[PDB]
Amino acid sequence: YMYGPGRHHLFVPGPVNIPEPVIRAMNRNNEDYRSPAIPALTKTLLEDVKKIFKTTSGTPFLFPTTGTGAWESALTNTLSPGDRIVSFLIGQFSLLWIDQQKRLNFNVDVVESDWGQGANLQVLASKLSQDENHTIKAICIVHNETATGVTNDISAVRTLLDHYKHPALLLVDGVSSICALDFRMDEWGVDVALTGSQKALSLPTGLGIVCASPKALEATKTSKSLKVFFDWNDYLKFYKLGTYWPYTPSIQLLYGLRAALDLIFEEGLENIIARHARLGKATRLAVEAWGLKNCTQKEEWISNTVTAVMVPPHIDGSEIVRRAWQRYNLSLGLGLNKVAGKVFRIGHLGNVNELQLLGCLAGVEMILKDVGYPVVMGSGVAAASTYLQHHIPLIPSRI
Amino acid sequence: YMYGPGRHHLFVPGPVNIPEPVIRAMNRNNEDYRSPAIPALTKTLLEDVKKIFKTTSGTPFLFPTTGTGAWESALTNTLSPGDRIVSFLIGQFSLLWIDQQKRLNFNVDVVESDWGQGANLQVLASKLSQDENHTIKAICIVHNETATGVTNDISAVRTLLDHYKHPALLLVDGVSSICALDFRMDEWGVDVALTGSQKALSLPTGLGIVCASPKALEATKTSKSLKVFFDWNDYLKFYKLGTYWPYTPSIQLLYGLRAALDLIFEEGLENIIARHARLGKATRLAVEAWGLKNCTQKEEWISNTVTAVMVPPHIDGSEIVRRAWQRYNLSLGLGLNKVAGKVFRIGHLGNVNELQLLGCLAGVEMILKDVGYPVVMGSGVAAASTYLQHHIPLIPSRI
Amino acid sequence: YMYGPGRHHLFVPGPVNIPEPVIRAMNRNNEDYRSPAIPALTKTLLEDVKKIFKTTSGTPFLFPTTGTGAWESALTNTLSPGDRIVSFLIGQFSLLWIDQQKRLNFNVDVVESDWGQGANLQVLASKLSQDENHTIKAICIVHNETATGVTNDISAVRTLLDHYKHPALLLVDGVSSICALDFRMDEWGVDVALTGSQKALSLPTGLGIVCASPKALEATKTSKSLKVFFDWNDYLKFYKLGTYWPYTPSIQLLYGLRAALDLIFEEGLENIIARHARLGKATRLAVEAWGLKNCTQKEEWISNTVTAVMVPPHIDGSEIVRRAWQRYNLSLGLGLNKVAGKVFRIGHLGNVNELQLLGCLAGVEMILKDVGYPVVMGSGVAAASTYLQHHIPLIPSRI
Amino acid sequence: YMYGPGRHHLFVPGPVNIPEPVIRAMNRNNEDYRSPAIPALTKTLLEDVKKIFKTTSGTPFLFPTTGTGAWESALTNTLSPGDRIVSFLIGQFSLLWIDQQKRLNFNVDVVESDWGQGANLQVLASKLSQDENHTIKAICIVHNETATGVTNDISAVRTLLDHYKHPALLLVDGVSSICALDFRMDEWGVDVALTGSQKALSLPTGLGIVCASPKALEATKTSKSLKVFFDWNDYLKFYKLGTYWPYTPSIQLLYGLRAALDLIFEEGLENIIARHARLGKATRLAVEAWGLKNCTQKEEWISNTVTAVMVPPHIDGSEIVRRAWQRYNLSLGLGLNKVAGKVFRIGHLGNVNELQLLGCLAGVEMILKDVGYPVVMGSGVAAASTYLQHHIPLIPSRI
Ligand SMILES: Cc1ncc(COP(=O)(O)O)c(C=O)c1O
Ligand SMILES: Cc1ncc(COP(=O)(O)O)c(C=O)c1O
Ligand SMILES: Cc1ncc(COP(=O)(O)O)c(C=O)c1O
Ligand SMILES: Cc1ncc(COP(=O)(O)O)c(C=O)c1O
Repeated sequence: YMYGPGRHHLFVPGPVNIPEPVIRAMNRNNEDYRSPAIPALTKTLLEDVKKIFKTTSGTPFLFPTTGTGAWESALTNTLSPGDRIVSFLIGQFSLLWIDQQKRLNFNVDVVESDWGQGANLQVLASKLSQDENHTIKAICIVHNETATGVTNDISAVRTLLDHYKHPALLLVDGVSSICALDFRMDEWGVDVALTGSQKALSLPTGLGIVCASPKALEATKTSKSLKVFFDWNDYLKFYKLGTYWPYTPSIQLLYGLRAALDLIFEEGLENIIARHARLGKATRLAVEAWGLKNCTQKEEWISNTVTAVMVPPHIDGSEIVRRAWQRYNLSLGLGLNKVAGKVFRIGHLGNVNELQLLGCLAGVEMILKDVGYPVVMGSGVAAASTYLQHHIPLIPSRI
Repeated sequence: YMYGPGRHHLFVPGPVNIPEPVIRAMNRNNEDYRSPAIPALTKTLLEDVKKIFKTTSGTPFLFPTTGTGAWESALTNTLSPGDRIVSFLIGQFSLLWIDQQKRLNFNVDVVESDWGQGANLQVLASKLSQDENHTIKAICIVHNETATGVTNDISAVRTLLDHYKHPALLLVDGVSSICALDFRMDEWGVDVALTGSQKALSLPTGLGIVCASPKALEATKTSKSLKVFFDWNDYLKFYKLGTYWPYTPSIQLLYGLRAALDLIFEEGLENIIARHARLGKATRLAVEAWGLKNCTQKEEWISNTVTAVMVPPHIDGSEIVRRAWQRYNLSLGLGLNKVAGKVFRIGHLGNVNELQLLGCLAGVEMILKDVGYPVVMGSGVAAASTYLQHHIPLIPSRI
Repeated sequence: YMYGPGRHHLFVPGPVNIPEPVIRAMNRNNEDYRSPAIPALTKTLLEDVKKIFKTTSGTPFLFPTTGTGAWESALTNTLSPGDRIVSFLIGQFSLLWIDQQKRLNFNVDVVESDWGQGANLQVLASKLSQDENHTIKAICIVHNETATGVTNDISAVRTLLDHYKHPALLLVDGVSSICALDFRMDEWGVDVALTGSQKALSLPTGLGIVCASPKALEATKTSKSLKVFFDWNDYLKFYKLGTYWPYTPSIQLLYGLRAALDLIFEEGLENIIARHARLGKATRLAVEAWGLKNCTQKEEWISNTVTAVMVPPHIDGSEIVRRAWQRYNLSLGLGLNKVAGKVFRIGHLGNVNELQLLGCLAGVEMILKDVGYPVVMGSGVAAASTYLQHHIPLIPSRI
Repeated sequence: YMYGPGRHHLFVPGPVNIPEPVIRAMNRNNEDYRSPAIPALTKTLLEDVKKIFKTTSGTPFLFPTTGTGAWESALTNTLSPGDRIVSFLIGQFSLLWIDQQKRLNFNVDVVESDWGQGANLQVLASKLSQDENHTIKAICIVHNETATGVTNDISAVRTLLDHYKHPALLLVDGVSSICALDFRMDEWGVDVALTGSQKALSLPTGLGIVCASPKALEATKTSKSLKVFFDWNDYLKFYKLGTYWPYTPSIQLLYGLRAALDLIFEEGLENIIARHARLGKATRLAVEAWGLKNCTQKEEWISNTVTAVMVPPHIDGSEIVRRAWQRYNLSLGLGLNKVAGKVFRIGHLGNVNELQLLGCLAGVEMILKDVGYPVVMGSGVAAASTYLQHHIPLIPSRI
């Protein structure tokens, strides 16, 4: 281990902090997954998970995998090799999903934007209006691009598909959005939505949570992609049998998810969404007070789960990250690929409160001084805390 | 929860009991997987994992998946669709691997044996001697068939491949054997060996541990199967970069594996193998004293990780399992598919000692009476404990 | 630290096995004991603790101490130096309490019996009959002598006090009885009852739980023993203030006690008492099958929380304890003081089930063979199992 | 129980934050305290505890008690009723110790100062000069008064005792100093030093750690105070027997203390003292920037483990504590007794780092605005950060 004094400040956008009640719930020996207790628990998880996607008709699947594995399940259950997909390259994780799509032998129409911009829906509109024969089988879009702090407008994608009477499936990566930003599966007509357990759900890595619409389930009948581990049909077979698991799940993660959902419902999903909004706004006010720039190029794309901070050209963003780890016991997110060295990222998602964030922001001011950037000490902390003092609600449990 | 008094007796062959030191090691918040601590830890895990496979030249991969996902990785990295495989159907898990092989569009030559028998190597010999053009690309064989308690002789498979000068790859499922039975990857010339974390390693579910020979790595160059999540090449890319992880791992499971390996090395792999042998022998002596039958039909196939007990035709093995759970707080393994109702299974693998086993065996005697089978109370416990009293070693830490 | 394979079998009569939900509850950071949460939790603990003493009139105190500290609190709050007490020396822990009584300058009338016998009540009657001037201020009696497996009849003590119309206080050590044997504080007119957390409550050491009748509280007014840390009046002061704690408690033990009481009420106290009666009878049956002798000399004094086993002259009881630790990963109780080397102890209390005990008993058979006693293997297990197969109830949570 | 989002900010001066490796170490079932493992562990604890007291001659005792119980042990082992003691009343905890001294029938010479001042050493000198017949048997002095943030100079007390050639014993409460401020038991000639586990050691409540000089041990021979639970002689008896425990310890706290001492030695005691000096100075700088006043009246008495902050007349200090709990998920210390409503306390001790403190300080700024104090947001954070950016050392484990 590389011990440092006090509690480590985890401000990467995934993995995130795990609440103590959830750590306690996972503190347990293994159990027999074919015992009656594990199906009974699973049944309550499947029902409650629908609530965080805001679906009544969707079917969830709890894969023992990561977000990348959930991606793969969404594609191989609904599509066949050679099928045409439209996807939006706006940063590193949208890029990696497109890399996966190409490697699974789909025909990807790539719509590129500069990093810090959102998906180009004008190009989408143009592609849909020209696609009279309905060759585009799916739209694959990242809701929140974790590399750049850009949130896309999923409802506008649905507006366009309906406008053109176009039957393409809508597959949405909500890995860094679900349970932090608003997500409305049924209202937006999302056919496959996915998230990972180590993001806003505030768990260890290891669940890739997939939720499919009736339309996506219908599509599996014609899907000629190959799948076994990620095949929805095996799960559906075991759902009907009442045992739920075609192979072994993580007992610990199932009890942990139970506790995580209980905390989410106790705080209240809409209160969680408002909490992320306050923390994102607070962070963006601090970045402006420092004189630095948000990577996000227009206010319509702001992300309340991550802020990608751009640094002047003589400052190395990856040196900020290194100094945070070595001196301040603080984990910040690296700039990736195209924005390597030009940004660092402040994650603000999952189970984190305002004083935690303010401690991070104060550390960043010291790091900036350490690398020779002339910040006025306290100016960002003061901008965040002046805003937060107006809006922090009282904790209802304490009256 | 379905609470019962005292400690639950977990005697299914996976998941198994987790030692307390490993539970403690996993009792932790998330950490940044791109921090320097996680690569440094990973490097020591990859080195030590080679020791439990007994390989010096093999390359390990720590997938966040289950044993079924490790299966899929072994096939899709080394083979192409349409390739001819020989595999051995001797029970439920060998059957499920063949189901997977067929579903990934390989041409499977299935060699069937009755449940309770081992792989038919005479048929193998015949297929190899006829295969002058080397159309068989791989042999896929389960080392220990968890459904029936049958262990196959992997060295004999290698003897035959070399005898016929035959270049087929050797893929071995050691899910219920590695770190309990002897496994000699390099001496046996295994090209892909795999295990799961929830078996003898004594962890939660969630790691599918794959170890590949240089020959298997060479084969990825010609593999035209599709893979992304399970693609070895992405791991190898990140191994060379020194960060190791192409996507997020489970932080908790990495520290837990560190603690599990430390305990394995402290007890000593050969002492662990001898401990499983004592417990299996003890169990088989008890079954004979009860007047029941081992499913395993010949002594050459006995399994020191699981004993499948056959019950007379008027006794329902699944009623034994149910009664264990409802009255004795004891988890026993169900008969599966073909042996449903005709067997129940006593798992004896992972971190379990002799008094734990004897408590299970005494419970089974009471259950047998409960269902009207005329056991002589104490006869199986006495047969096991008479044998064990000769062979239990002193605990070295206590002198 | 001195690792052995598998789970350690803890069969000493204190500390006992901690249920896993209680381990989870205690898995937490410190909290501010002056914050509103700790008084609110404490109030519920005080109410529910009364139910395990079976009192409605009594006042409980949760001292951060051990059983010996609860002893000391019991004495110094109700008595003055020079006060005459009657106490019963029947074993090591009744002896230690008398040693403490003498060192606190009380005038102790010691009624002695051989180890393996109960309190001599005909001597008590004679003392009460002769004490016309009520110089006897208290009877101090151990309910269950953990060193010998002897349980005294507290109801019979009250009968004698009432028969002679004698006002003495009745102080009762129930450290190894309460929440395992029946205990009726009000029905028996017990004035001070005490237990410790690491016994049948199944917690860590660290709470000395004292419960006082209104008569005992009146006695504090005239008690001139010196006390501060153990003074009930400081607790009562803070009870009235609403904050409950005159100095810092263990946060972890308070939450642990909440969880332990919840498990007790879920199983049901009467069911817990029944479960201890099964375990005790099964152990005594095994001892009889082995041809060994119970230390306890009459049936009326049998203890359902501990069995002290007498060994023949060529056997050293300490060697049995040593062998259990070194070979079998089993903890058994030593013979103490007068019975050192002549006995060993099997503890059967707190959260333990029948298959755990049977594993212990099977292990003891092997140890007896090791040290040269001609036991018939299986004979004690068979006697215990025959009995238990008729009496173990179904687990109500599992239907 | 009263859940709030994110991690709770624990800034009371006891209980303090527990490091995660210590939480993990304590996450364990009970064990037999008479088994060979617990004496072997205890011996290492006794040796290493001496290093935190900076003694080679002293004998430590690990009582299962709180700080108040360590007080009581200190007094009753070295003094007799009627013995004259000199003690210094400067705050709530020095007052409680005097209250205990009087209730144990000692003749207490009370030297009083205003809250916010240190011990009046010129009065002590005058007392020592006048005590020709050495009737003063001991000086009892709190090293750090946790109620006011005042640290006394123990070296100056020893200087006066030696100047007047006076033999009195020197008993020192270091409950909120040891392992945070410097403490030199032998160099200062301290005869009894005591601390509690839930302070800078960063454990749960439940150990009262007492360390006695050879002179204090000689004093037990003539001490006629009554004691059993707290009697050092019973410990010394069991030290010589090799088993160390006269009654049952907390297993979890022993392993927890092992892990806590390991963390202390890894960071380095001198580095821990430096870290507390940084935290204290940063807090006092923030207080000065806010325009508030330190309760401590002279620089020589400043405390690096707690800062008591005085608020203006229109502000109720208790309202600040309440608001911190209800809105900000922050625990701060109440003003006690004489300074109730006039002060609040910021605890800065044990395992806490600079970004944790800065989060607290930023939160206090918001609370001051809430309750109507015209703070300049960022002003205290900026003062603390400017100072800390020059002094935080690099974490040696991370290079
Ligand atoms: C939006 C998004 N999708 C997918 C991924 C990949 O998820 P994982 O690392 O769990 O495979 C990430 C990275 O965490 C992400 O941020
Ligand atoms: C030999 C064998 N291989 C593979 C599997 C499948 O493993 P998992 O359930 O982790 O997917 C099992 C079942 O546990 C097994 O026993
Ligand atoms: C009946 C009885 N009373 C008192 C004690 C002393 O308890 P402790 O070891 O908690 O101080 C014991 C020992 O556990 C005991 O068995
Ligand atoms: C200096 C000092 N001494 C003694 C005590 C009493 O300690 P406890 O609450 O552990 O009994 C305290 C309070 O924590 C204290 O601060």
